Amino acid sequence: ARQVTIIGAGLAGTLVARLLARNGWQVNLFERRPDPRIETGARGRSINLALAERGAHALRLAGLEREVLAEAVMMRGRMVHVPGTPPNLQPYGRDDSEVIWSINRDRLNRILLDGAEAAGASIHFNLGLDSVDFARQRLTLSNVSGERLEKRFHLLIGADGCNSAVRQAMASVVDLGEHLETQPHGYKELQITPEASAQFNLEPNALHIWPHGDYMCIALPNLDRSFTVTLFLHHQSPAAQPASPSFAQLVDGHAARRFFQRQFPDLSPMLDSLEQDFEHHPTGKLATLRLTTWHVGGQAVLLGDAAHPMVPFHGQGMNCALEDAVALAEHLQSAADNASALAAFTAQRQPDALAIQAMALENYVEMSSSPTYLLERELGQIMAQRQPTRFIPRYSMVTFSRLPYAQAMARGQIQEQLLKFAVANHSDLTSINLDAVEHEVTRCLPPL
Ligand SMILES: Cc1cc2nc3c(=O)[nH]c(=O)nc-3n(C[C@H](O)[C@H](O)[C@H](O)COP(=O)(O)OP(=O)(O)OC[C@H]3O[C@@H](n4cnc5c(N)ncnc54)[C@H](O)[C@@H]3O)c2cc1C
Ligand SMILES: Cc1cc2oc(=O)n(CCC(=O)O)c2cc1Cl
Ligand SMILES: [Cl-]
Repeated sequence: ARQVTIIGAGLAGTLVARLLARNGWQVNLFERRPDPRIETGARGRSINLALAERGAHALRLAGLEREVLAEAVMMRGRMVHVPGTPPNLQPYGRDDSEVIWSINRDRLNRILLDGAEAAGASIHFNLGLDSVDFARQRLTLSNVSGERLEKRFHLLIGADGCNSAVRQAMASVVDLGEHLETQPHGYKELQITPEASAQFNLEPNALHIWPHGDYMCIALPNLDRSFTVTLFLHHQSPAAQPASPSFAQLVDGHAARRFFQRQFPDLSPMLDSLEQDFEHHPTGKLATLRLTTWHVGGQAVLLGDAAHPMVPFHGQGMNCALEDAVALAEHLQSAADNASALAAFTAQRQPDALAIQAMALENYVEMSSSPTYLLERELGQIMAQRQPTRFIPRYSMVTFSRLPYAQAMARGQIQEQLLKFAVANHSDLTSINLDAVEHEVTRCLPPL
């Protein structure tokens, strides 16, 4: 049996552990944190994520989708909250088969850990990777106290997240060609209780947005009707706009309350613990990191956030990481050798990771925001009705299909240009030649 060591019992690492172990690989998975399945007297994490077709299909192949979906809340569409305007649901898809799912992060991780162990993987917690000696095929791990443990390895999978220690170790033997693009927004997680969401009639089966241009809030529902709210706001005010809101200006919880009361007046009343959440929850960092190299020969490979940190504005990081896990297990299982598998995995996935990194950055303006937009949207709707196998909105290709991300981006660009051009020099739809637009659709977009 082929042997593998995986660092990081997160989402990608645990899924690839199950896929490899059920294929008979001898799998050892090392995780820095304690086992979340061991109940303690500490409060659980209320962090949630959007699960879409890419992630769901990966779980489906693993035999875990039904268990995960049992505690997921359907989000049928986007509920936009702008003061004055009553909220009205904007469906994401054609019917309830085209929805996204809000799931608790910790619950997803527990289901994945049980799945990896059921398939035969051995999981070792409270062990953080510190260093790798590639030439001697050994690695060093340690607990929080620095007590060290050395292990021999044969194949190393870095599934250890955006600040990957495997990635840092690879940088000692290969030039990874790393390009970091910092994101100016930080984020803060806040809570809406079940009592508060019910009192204010907040729709449970939707993804909620409070757009505000350079900043915004989103809220994803939980099974118990609580919601996890995330504020996206610049860490610092840029030199050009010193008066612009930023985390730097919010010196404490009371300042955060005044800011919410002024900028998000319909949201502030639902945030009962705003002051405490603001002071006790750390402000998170966002970034895009692009690597030219994801592997060291046949010895080590990165996947998920370890390989391609992205901004979260499309809710695709976990979805992409699970898709990566399926691809890596498929390549490893059937390749001539590990070196061939890692090179083929990297060549296949890199263009797709670049595409979702670009589309995630673009989705910020789509969420945080015109008569031109409405006309383009209406025209796009007619084209989708006339040609459902050719004109598929980019959001649907990314979220409800398994089309390679690079193809979703390429077709999305064709559609965006087609609409932009067709609406240019037009006041309304009545002056637009729909057949000429449809001719462009049949000419430029092959049926899927
Ligand atoms: C604000 C925000 C919202 C998001 N919302 C969504 C969403 O709605 N939908 C979506 O698809 N994605 C979302 N994402 C992205 C998603 O959280 C990540 O893309 C995803 O968790 C990556 O999975 P992963 O397994 O690669 O890494 P992780 O899930 O981060 O797992 C890495 C694991 O490695 C462990 N580890 C780290 N360092 C070491 C070490 N040295 N040794 C051993 N173990 C180590 C960690 O403890 C962890 O268990 C969001 C991200 C952010 C920041
Ligand atoms: C954390 C997060 C998760 C998400 O899941 C998604 O599908 N989106 C896009 C929603 C839309 O454009 O309406 C999304 C955005 C964020 Cl910031
Ligand atoms: Cl994301």
